[PDB]
Amino acid sequence: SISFQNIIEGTRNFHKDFLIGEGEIFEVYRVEITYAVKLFKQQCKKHWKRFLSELEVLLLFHHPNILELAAYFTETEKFCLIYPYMRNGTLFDRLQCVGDTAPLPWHIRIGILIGISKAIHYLHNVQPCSVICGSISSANILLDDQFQPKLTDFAMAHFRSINMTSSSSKHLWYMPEEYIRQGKLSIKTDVYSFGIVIMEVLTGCRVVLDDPKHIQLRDLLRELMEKRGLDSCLSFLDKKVPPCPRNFSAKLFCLAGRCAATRAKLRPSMDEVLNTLESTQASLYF
Amino acid sequence: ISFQNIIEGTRNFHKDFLIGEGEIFEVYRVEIQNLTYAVKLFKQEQCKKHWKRFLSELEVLLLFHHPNILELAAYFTETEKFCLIYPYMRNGTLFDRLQCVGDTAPLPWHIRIGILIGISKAIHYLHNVQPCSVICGSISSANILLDDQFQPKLTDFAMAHFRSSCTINMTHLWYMPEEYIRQGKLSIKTDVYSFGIVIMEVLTGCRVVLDDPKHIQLRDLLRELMEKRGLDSCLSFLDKKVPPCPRNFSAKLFCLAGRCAATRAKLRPSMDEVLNTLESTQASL
Ligand SMILES: [Hg+2]
Ligand SMILES: [Hg+2]
Ligand SMILES: [Hg+2]
Repeated sequence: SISFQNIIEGTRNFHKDFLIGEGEIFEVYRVEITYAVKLFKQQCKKHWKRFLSELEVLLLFHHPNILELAAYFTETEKFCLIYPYMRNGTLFDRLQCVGDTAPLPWHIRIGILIGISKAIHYLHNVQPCSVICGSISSANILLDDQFQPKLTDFAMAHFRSINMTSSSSKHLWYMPEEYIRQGKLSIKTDVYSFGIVIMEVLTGCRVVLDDPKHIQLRDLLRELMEKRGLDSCLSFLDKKVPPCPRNFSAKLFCLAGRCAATRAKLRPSMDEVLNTLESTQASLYF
Repeated sequence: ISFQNIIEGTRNFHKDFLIGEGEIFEVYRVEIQNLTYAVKLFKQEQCKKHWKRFLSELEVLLLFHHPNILELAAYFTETEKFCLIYPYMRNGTLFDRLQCVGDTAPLPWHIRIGILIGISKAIHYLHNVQPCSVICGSISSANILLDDQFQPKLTDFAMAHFRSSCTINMTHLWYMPEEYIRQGKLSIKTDVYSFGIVIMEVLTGCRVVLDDPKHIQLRDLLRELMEKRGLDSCLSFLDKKVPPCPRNFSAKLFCLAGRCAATRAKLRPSMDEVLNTLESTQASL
């Protein structure tokens, strides 16, 4: 519980110095009472629909693996959303090791890979009408001081039971083919985007590889186990951390490939993604 | 508040506590902590359509406040049951008051125009909110509640839309203009058309559809009176349940209700112009 005047001077009148980042339709600030506030960036036709979907899901749906909405402010012709600040920051920031931080151990990886997996199952089976997260990525997964994950960016979340202009630019590299070439946003578009972030925690590489040709990490691993070999995928395992059992590594490449499939019918559901993902956690420690 | 209070004060949502059943919700009466409230429950029972309307209620009630809009005091998401609770307005809905359902004292004119002004103030507020203009799309004499001091409160924003000149896939429409019915077009001027119906419904005290065998509508009847025999005949349909109002008063409201319910949307006046007319005609009373 806070007031607007606490934020007005707290964010130093939205000072450019007190900014954590500017995303698609927001520009996140840092506030202390510490919090992170998302200020509505003002074509309201589509930007406003997103701000709604964000506040819709957070108020109506709660889960320990979802960044909990603290409060909302609609005052002084300004809309904004306040959030509890995450100490570990973005997943993408920690497994890429920005700021020369410590790499993520394998047990935390499979830990926050299950945590996010548990939430996306919760959302796919909400009672009124199932909701599709849509914009899931290693950039929208935050980690607290205990390194436990939190979802973000429910702006392109849709309820289910179809327009490419409505897309999120940064989330392009996670979208399936039926979403791009056919516009069909399915229930299985989250398991697709989740199979890619499994690849990102197995191989500490970026979403799109920095090679001169600028090829996708999905397509690279898509061709290794398709032609060369399943163990050839293991050549790209993140070397910044000590090794892990070959059965733990194999089961995750086996799963990520089935999740990040072009054809939608052959793509699994989050429950069995979570079943195979918790059993893999035992293969690590044994 | 607490959802445990609601489930008790409604007796597991028993039939004896519902005040009315809307198309997509269920309204119940709940009294907790020496105060009474009106809970409105999602008609759980397709999925996608009814759910979107649910969000329309919650969005505009949390983002936009005005003295002439029924506040949302709490909302609950637990036990898969999604309900909205409202401060119970003890003077019922405008419709029930114009019809004197419980043999209530019929509304005097000064209250009748106070209500018209209050609702026009709220609709003006919504049409000019900063992020995107919101249009109500569900104005009715049954969606206008009256507090203890007979001050109008606007409800039922389930059909509301955010506009930057719009469209609605069409898949009991007595207040909607001919472009919404025939062409699906819905706009800011759609509210003023429905607001004109209310002015007609306030002046006459009649129902929107007259309870006769042929079921002729109100505006269609008043149209005939004003086109054929002019404004002098419209004044014969003033509400006889209350003493006569000044002719200058009643004459300006009929002309106003005529423009507000103009058949073609291009001509209908902006809600700002209406509030100006409603204020200057209260002085004439
Ligand atoms: Hg692979
Ligand atoms: Hg008339
Ligand atoms: Hg007149």
